[PDB]
Amino acid sequence: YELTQETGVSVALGDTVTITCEGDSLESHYASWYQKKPGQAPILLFYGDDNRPSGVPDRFSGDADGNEASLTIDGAQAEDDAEYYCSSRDKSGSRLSVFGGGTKLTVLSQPKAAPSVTLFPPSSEELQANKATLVCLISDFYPGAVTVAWKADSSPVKAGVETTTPSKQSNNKYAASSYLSLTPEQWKSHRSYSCQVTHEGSTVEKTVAPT
Amino acid sequence: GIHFRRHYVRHLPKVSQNDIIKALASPLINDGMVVSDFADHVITREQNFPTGLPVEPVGVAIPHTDSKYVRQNAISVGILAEPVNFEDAGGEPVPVRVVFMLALGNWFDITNVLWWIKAVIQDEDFMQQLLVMNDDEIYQSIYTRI
Amino acid sequence: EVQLVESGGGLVKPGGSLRLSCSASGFDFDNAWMTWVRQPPGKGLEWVGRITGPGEGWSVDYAAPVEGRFTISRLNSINFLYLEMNNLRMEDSGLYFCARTGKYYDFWSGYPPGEEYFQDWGRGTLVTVSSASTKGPSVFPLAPSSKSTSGGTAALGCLVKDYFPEPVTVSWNSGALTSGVHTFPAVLQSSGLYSLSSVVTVPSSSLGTQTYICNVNHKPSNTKVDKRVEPK
Repeated sequence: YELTQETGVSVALGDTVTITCEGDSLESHYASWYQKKPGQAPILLFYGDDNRPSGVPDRFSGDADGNEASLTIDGAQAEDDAEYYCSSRDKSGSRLSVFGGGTKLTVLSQPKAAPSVTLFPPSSEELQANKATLVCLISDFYPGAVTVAWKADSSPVKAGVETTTPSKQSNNKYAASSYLSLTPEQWKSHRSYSCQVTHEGSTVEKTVAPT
Repeated sequence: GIHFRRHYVRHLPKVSQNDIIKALASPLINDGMVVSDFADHVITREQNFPTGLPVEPVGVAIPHTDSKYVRQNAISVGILAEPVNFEDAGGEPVPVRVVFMLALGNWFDITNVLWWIKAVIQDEDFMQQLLVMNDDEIYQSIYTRI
Repeated sequence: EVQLVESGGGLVKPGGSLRLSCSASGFDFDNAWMTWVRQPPGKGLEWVGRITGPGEGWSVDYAAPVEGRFTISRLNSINFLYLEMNNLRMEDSGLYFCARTGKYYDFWSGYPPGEEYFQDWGRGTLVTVSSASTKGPSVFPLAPSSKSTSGGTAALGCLVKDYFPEPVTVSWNSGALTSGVHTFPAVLQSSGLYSLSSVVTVPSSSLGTQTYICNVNHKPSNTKVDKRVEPK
């Protein structure tokens, strides 16, 4: 095996960027390049000497020299934020193929977007099942970093909290969720619970009550 | 497999680009190495993806088609009396005297043979011999190569 | 475009066996080279193996980690590709893709046997290798609220709680409702069980009339839930 690539590269929106791939087999073989976004199948971008599949934008182009192959994006757009994989033979003359480890392209200077927050109280049905889950859904924010804190009345709670890492939506913004597990008795014995979302210095706080 | 008999080598008179394909296709029909209308498919692929190779001194063409029209790997070689024009494989009117018709259904054999062909046509000494040697000597020197 | 559909994924015990299938249409399947590729969770693509075509006598090549354990075959008459997996281990867990495979060789600069590239891909089927047991989800309604939404609209959803392994699928009104649907990535809880939520934004005025049902399918536990979500 073993083609190798940088773990991640950044690029200003509208700027040029180059992703590299290195390996002995590249001395003798061309690489092909794939874009991949989470939850979506890979897309072929480029292969061989100078071959670009018909639907791929013109700003993608590949080159090769020595033990190296490179994918250049000439004028990166938000939609180009993705993982890029190169592929080729594992050794010169080999009948096997291999992928590089992937390079994360992050496109910088995208417009800031504030999260929209939705908090759901536990359902009647869940309480009858002697369980209680508070659901805090966070969407449409950029960049993809937020912090979630929970309060019972005005006291902080960390026990029973589960929060996802943020993930890209199909619209190039991020979403996350946080779950607070309680007993029916805890849910019933406070005046309210709150989910507080912090994103770039700003916070949004939603509150719910057994009512 | 390889397969390359003595009657897979021939000279051609002062011929159309299309006619050359047929002339070389016929022995590959006579042994069931390819489908009945192999020459038909080869001709059509040439008009979209030309196989003329601009090399000095002897112009070379490598006509072929998709491997799905082959039944058993085979090569046919032709030596043209007068240079016949083949369109350039790179989009750029190449005067060809040697034709390597490839009826290979196996991809690894295709790439192996193309690699070997590249090395031979870059040897201006052996390329010359091909222009003077007869159907026996040409067949002999070529057959050795494995 | 062409269509590749993988299936067969699910939960298997370490040491166990599994067979994946891929259905193909839209191109010449009989003459196509076909490749299996996998992605372990949170990692990159990994080439698994490739089966060739009639000219190469259906020869198959395998990645070193799976050689001897996996078997790739094809049934051309019905356009199916298979991956048979024996003695599975935890490191075999992940999303398995099948891909239509093109072959490239540049005459002047190339070296045998050229290169293979992957022109079309399926969406993948998820394989989880684990000794943990299957648990079906409890599905709970998240009653509509218009507090956080645009004027005139309301958000309602379903909480899909405590299942294993991934994945679950969620649709609304059997797929008749798709616009305004947002199904969130699952959280992996400390219990080792997953939970996710799906919401849909609807016109407030429609709350009285139209019924809203989330359809939750968890194939590994053979469980389907159709949960009605009503005010309030």
